[PDB]
Amino acid sequence: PPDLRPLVPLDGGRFATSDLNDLYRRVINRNNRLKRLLDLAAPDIIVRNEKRMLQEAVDALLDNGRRGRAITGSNKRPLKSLADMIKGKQGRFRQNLLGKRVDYSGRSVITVGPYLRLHQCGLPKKMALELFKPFIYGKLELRGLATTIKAAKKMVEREEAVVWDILDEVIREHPVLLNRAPTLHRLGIQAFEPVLIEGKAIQLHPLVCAAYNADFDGDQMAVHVPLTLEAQLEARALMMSTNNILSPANGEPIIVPSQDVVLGLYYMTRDCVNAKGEGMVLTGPKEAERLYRSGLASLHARVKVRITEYEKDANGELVAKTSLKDTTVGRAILWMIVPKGLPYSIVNQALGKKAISKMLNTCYRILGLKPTVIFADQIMYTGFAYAARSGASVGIDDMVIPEKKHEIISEAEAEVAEIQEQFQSGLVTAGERYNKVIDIWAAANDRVSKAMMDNLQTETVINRDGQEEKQVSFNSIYMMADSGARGSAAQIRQLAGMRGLMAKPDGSIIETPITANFREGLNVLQYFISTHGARKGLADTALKTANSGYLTRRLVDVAQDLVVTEDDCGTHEGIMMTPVIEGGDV
Amino acid sequence: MVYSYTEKKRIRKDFGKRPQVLDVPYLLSIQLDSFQKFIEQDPEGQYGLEAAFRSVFPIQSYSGNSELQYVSYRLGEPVFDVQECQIRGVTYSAPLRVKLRLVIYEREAPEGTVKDIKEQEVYMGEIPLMTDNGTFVINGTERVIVSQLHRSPGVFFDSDKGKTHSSGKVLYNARIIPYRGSWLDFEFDPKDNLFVRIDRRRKLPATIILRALNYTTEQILDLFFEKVIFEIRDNKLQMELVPERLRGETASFDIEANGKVYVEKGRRITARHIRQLEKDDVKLIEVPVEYIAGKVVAKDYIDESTGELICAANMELSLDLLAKLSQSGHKRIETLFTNDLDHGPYISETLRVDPTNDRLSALVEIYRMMRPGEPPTREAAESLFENLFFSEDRYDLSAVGRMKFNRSLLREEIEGSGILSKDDIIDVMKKLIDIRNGKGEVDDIDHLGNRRIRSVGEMAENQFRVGLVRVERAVKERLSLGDLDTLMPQDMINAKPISAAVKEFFGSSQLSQFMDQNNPLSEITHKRRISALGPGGLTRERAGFEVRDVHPTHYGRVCPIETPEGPNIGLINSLSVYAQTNEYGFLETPYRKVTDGVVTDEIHYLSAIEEGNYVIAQANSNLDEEGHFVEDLVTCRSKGESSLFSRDQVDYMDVSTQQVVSVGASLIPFLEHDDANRALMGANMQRQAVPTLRADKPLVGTGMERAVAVDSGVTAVAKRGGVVQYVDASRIVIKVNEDEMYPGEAGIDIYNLTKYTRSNQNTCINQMPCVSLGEPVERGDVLADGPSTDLGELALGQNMRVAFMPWNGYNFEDSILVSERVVQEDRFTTIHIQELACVSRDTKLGPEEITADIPNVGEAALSKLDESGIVYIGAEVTGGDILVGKVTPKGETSDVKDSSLRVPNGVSGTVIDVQVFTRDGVEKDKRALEIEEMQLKQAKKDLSEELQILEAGLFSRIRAVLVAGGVEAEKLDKLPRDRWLELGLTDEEKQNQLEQLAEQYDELKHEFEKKLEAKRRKITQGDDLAPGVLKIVKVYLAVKRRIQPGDKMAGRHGNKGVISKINPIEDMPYDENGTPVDIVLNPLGVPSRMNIGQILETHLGMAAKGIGDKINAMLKQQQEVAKLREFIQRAYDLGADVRQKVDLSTFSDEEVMRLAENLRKGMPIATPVFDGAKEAEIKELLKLGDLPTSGQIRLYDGRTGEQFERPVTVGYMYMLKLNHLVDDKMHARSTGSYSLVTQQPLGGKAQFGGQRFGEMEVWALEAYGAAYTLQEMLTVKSDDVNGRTKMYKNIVDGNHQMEPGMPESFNVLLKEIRSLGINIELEDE
Amino acid sequence: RERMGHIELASPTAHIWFLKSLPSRIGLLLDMPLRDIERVLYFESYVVI
DNA sequence: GGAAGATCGAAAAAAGCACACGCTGACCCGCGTGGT
DNA sequence: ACCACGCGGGCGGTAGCGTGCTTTTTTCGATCTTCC
RNA sequence: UAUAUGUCAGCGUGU
Ligand SMILES: [Mg+2]
Repeated sequence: PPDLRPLVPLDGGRFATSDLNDLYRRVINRNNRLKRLLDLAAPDIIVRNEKRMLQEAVDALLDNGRRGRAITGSNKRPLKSLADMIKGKQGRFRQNLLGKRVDYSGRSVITVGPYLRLHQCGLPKKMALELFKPFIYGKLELRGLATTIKAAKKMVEREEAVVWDILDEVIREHPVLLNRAPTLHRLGIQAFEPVLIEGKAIQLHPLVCAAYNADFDGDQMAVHVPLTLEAQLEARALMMSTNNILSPANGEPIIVPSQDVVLGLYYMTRDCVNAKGEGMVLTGPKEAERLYRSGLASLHARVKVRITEYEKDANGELVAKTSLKDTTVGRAILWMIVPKGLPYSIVNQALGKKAISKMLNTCYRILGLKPTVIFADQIMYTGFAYAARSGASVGIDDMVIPEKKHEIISEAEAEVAEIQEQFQSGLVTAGERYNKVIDIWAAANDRVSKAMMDNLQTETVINRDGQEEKQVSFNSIYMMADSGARGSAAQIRQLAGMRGLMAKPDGSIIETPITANFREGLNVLQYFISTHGARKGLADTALKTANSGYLTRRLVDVAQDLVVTEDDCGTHEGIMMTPVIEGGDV
Repeated sequence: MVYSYTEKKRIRKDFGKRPQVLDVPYLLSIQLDSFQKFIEQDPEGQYGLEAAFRSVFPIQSYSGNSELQYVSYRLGEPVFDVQECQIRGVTYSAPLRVKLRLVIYEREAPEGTVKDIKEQEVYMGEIPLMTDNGTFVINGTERVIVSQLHRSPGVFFDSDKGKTHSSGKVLYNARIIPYRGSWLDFEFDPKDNLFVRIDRRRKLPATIILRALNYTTEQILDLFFEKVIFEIRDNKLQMELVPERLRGETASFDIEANGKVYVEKGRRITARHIRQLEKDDVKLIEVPVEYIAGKVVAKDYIDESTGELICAANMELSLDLLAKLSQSGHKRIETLFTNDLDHGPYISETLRVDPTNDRLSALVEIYRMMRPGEPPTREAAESLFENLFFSEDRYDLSAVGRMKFNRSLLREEIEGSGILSKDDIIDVMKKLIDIRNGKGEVDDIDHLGNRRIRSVGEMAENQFRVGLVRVERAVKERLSLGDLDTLMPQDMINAKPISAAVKEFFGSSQLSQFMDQNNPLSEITHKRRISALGPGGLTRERAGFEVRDVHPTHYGRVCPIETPEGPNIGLINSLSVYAQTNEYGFLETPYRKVTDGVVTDEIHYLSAIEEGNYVIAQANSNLDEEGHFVEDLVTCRSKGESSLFSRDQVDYMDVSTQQVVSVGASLIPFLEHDDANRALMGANMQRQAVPTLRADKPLVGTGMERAVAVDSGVTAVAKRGGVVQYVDASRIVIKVNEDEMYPGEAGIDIYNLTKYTRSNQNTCINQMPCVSLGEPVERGDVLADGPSTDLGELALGQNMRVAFMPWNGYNFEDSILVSERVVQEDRFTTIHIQELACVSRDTKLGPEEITADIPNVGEAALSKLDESGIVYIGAEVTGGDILVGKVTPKGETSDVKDSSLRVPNGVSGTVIDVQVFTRDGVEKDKRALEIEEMQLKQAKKDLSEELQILEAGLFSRIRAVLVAGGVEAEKLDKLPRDRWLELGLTDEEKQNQLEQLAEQYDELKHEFEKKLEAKRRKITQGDDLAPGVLKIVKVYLAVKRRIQPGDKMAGRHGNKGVISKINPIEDMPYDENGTPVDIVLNPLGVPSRMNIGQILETHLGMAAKGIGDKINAMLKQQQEVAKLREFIQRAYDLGADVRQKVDLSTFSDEEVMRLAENLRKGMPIATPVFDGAKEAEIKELLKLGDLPTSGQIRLYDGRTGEQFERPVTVGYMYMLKLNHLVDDKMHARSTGSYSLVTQQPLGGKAQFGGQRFGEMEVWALEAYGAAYTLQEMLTVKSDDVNGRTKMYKNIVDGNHQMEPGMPESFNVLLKEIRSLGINIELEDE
Repeated sequence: RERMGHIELASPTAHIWFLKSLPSRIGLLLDMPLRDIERVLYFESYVVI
């Protein structure tokens, strides 16, 4: 039909060229020439050539490049035949049927909203005004501010005061679907309650970022507006952020503090052996908060406070127990946001990432879902606030280099020089000499890392009653490493110890390791050596995406039609599961 | 040392310790020098257009007793200047006129001489000319042709790593790759058979190509094998023995000679027995007949008595065969020395498998392999074989190809014929066989010594040669059949193919691309780029892993960290700072020669191949002022590996510490403290920073900013020294010194700065003067600052007071907290210029007129339009406003439809420029006349300034002449100067001198009038456009984009983020002095992403700002210049044995005051890429000011006023604003336009469109229940038109219910399938 | 968007989808090689009905 | 002991190569040939 | 005698579409070997 | 909601 192969108007009298129209014109011309040749009783050669050329034209129309060279148009390129526009990634099946562009949708960059709740997101006023235009029109017509659709359009274009109130009314409980561009798994699109904000960037809850695999480095997100009541109810009940708390892949939780909440809770829940207002007795957590805010006590002061903890009996009733507990001011303050059903043992320790995750798991197991959500929101708020209050910072003096690094390096160099002398003497051949050199350098790196960790973990010494005492260090780098916020043993080792051995692009280990810290200066040779591994990793990451996407598409296709359609087969068959062991490990 | 005038204004403090021995070369030379090898006249050719002309010409006429020859070529002067071509949109190009000579010889005489010669000069198209900045001007746009990293022509020996055979056996192959011709391949079969392939076709036995070379079987065995002679004498079966031939083989019989049993049967021959054999020098060893049966005869043996051959060449011997040959009367036989490992019988097996037996059979087989359809013919096969590899026109191994071919085969000569030869193929086969045996090793494909760089000149020459052969075919066709009596050389050729080919190459190519204009660094990086893609190169999808790796040969030639991140990683690289190309195109790097343990200052440029032989010491090698390394063991690199070496074994040393990084990577301070991935991210992100309206120098730099700014053409560099005669915001006039004045010259240089010109990335290009009136200048001194430049130094971002601390989760992952003071000061505000074009064409019904009268528009809309129908300059137009009024004739069936250009929805700005291009023959409107008038006014102003200075000089001369005789100087000033000319003196030589001066003045006036007339003619010349279009009107809109949440900012150390909140000033943390911080950054990014360089830069910037604050405080107290001199000298003298020495004693008091005024905002510090400041130096600089050495101060919370419990790292960091603006990234649509075929919402933000709900989102919805949501996304919101209407009506009516309906995409698919012979339908049963 | 049309070919023409989509339906049903099909179809040789 | 079925290996062909977004360039034309 | 439809559109060359991807399917030519 | 007229290539950005 002509409308499926339209002639798109252009500037002036020009018209857009369509490959199908050219193919049809060529076929028609060939057919007409063949008809006029047959009517004129042309010789056999001419009619045979005309028939062959008509067959070739029909073949090109049906499938251009299937046989021979594809017919090219005015653009020096093969034309798009009927088969070319139905198959492939750009065909109708994969471009306009399985996926398609939708209305009531927008796209914008994402910033961080710390004040938002787990079920809320920040939507700019302009985006919400554009997306919810028909709802605003309907509400304006119902309330009588406008009499026709044109009047409502003019009023929303002029952005009158009543328009903002209408927009606030229509988005009270209307969920919006936020989705990131790579939708790897189910949690890539989630429903949130919109909150009107200024600015031009969508505000996203931090706790869901790990679910979205999204960072605030320039990432963008798309928003969709459900229309019918059924879609809104599915968004509220199935795709809401609060409903998605466990990963469908393995059942692990997906809402965990990542960077600043963990650091804040770790700093707040810590003890100093000699701090301000140590050893005093407090009536409760409220007194501890009052003392900390008034400046009369420190957040790490070891005190005794009266804690009332509620526990669930067999019948499920909450029974209170009040007792004096030896704790810190920060732990007592944090106890305020803990719900009643939880015990005090969760907060009476240095709260790292694992500790916070375990406390959230216990809260979910004991109480339920809504108390868990409220607890998570309160945890995020408290962590952010006390991380801001702490004022932790990283400086060039925080990466302490051990004084024994030079001695260890010199000993390793002496050992490898002795090995080289032995090789020159001829007692040891190249392969075993290389192996011994690698082993010596690995041992030296391990010794340097151990010495640096020993120096860093307990560097701080505190004078208690005139006596020196060793305590866990308050170094910012060490605090970040220990709390689990960011960084690991390997990265801290690279920062404060030697970088260790490096590998060639083929995989062979280089004899001379990088004995320079990141705090110190890496010379040209060491940087060039590290660039091999850096480029190898970056190239692997760049090339992995296409293979991963193809595999995911194939798996989705092969398992697209499998759904649960029954309750019980009654089958007595099954598979026998045993622990997996291969000669040393379970 | 001494400092230039522009450098003395603000001297950057340099912390570099290692003295520099070689200055940084010109960055764009690689782009320029190559073009200098393409258009320059070459007396011996081998380069440029001369090489192509000599390769094509002379041209025969199929033995037509006539030809045409090429004499010389000349490039004419371009019609328009570079600025003129940019303004008018034409291509900056120059004509090429070639001298041709058609010679016709006498007929009927094969040896007859010339009967006629016709010489002429013919124009053969216009070729583009590269500007002074290494860029081309094509269609008014600046394009850059990046260099291509490809595989050098020659022979390469490789082998699969035991993969295809699936048995661990390596199949060696050798590939001959010509510049032009057919690729040749030799491969080893798993059964140890040599096969030959041409153009990757079906394999054939290798001996076929030898037979086709007129080689007999005996000759082949002689060439590829060693002969062992067996001679029967006195019934003992003796043979000539070479001891080495019996190494590693078990003795089947007893080896006894001269009565001594050397070896007995059953025991393998040992090396000691071989040594004893050569001690006794035995040549005849008794051999039993059983040993013969395992030998292959070498040459044919034919019985003389019977006349028939007993045995041919190359087959296994047998007992009957040896008996027959023994009884035939032959006493001598020759066999092939075949060993199990040293000398395999590959050639013999290949001959056995070879079906051909003669040269003609081999030629027939080759022809039937190449062209199976055509039956073989003797002449056809001969011609095909000759044209395959032995034809100059068809096959051409380049000079570099021949050099590599000879080098790989260990040939002393490096020159030879382009075509192949029998000796070359024989040597290649022998080397491949030796490699298979074990001698030698395969080549490295990714080795930088086997990879060539093709620049603009080489590709341009290749395209010109292609066009030359294209026109030569037609020239031959026309000349052979036409009449030779009246054949002018001009009409025989056609410039159309040459022009089309050159335009196709320069305009539409994979390597000729739009030049990035985000910043000068972007242009520098783009010009110095090497891409492995393009024609005759790798592809993005099929690149692989090995190509993208960092080869050890990349040291000093290719930057390891500067490369795009994404699909094209490792395929696009940046040239190193000191890297340069050889004569053959291979990359080479400088080194300093070490002789007798001292490091000399002589510089040798070593290539990748030749640098492996020597031992190159590391750049970071400590010297003792005597050129001797202090350490006994120096870490050097000998053969692609780093190891310790004795101090006397070194041969070369690195010229500089920046030799390993590129220009972009060398601009990052403290790069050695940053991770390689983070350094790569920072280097990539640096060239994406949009310029700001105010340029701010980097407080912490590397000292390479000056070179980058000067080398790029953004800034205005004085051509000659002098004084600033006239300064202005738009132009500068410099009165040059008399030393540099040319004879008969006015003596003024005029620089016209570009003011608010749209760039290729819709950014603002603005030049601001940096000199004052009367200020002396010198050659090479910057007169105006281009975009992102500050006093001749590159300035990408701004210095922000940053504090590293978490702040209420507003910098949670990567977010950035920005104070309101940054917004108020307009520091990060950018200017974006967008061009909108409206063209009036000539339709079939009628032309399109651009008039101010438009139907169905109100008077308010036409208020902004002028009488000519074009928007006024300076008018502020919002979205939907009308800019240019145009009417298009309606159908035949008012009669005019509105096709006026309108501002796109959501786009605002101020009209700053309107450009009208009118085709010749079309009457110009008022706006075009006004533009031409203003251009003529500017040209007349310049010419009038020149005429005024020249006339003043001439009038001074005439006054001096007249005063000598007249002596009326007291009254001469009373009358005006013109009346001096009409005054006459008494009759002597003075009157003649006055007449000569008057006629010179008249001639000067006439010449200036002629120049003005020529400029007016050039200005008023009609513009050339595409056929069918009459007029073009372009309107430029300028928008000031301010910073806001969602905008993407970054640093130089790979740290990036988006603004999360614009907090009020009072909420920012403040120090004891109450100064708030500007930016708050999350410390959590530092540990995981290992970039301590940003922390060190923060500390150094804090120290620099402390020094600047001290200088400002001393300036505000009106202190004497002595205190300022002492303090600045103390600041500059800080450090440990730094190479930079600044003596303020030589500086004048005014110069010291100017330097202090420049430094009052902070002292710039130069930190080299690998020779930067140490921690101790930073602490000393911090102690110089009143700042703590720890780098952390005490901060108070703005909101609560409570001191933070721990010190926080505060300082000054250079932050950049990337070209990712949130307001340019928004989009929102409820309902809009729909597509035609699919009836789906459109795509993109320029046209109102919706987001794409792709396959992954559909799968995610299917993972949930989401049935109704998916149905409404697939039908109601996208395709179902009735569903769309009903849903909209229901929502307006307050009912949230939908009707699914039938999507139109499925109907379109059904019709598409039905268009074929396949019937598809829906069944209602 | 729905109404279609037809073109009356002067001579019969083979369908490529049933021609060069392996296995060749014409060749498989006629039990004779695909190259023979291509040769007889594109007017280069004769075949006996 | 020779025709026919089974096997091996090289060659030719076909199909595949993640998602989202942004920008620019082209959407004539040149021979040729009968109609006039 | 000049000109407007028209049509197919490939460069280069005694044609054939190749030079740095991987996997699967089909086809044919050479070799073997089974057996009546 | 139906508005004024969108299709192909090449290049680039973020996962
Ligand atoms: Mg990101």
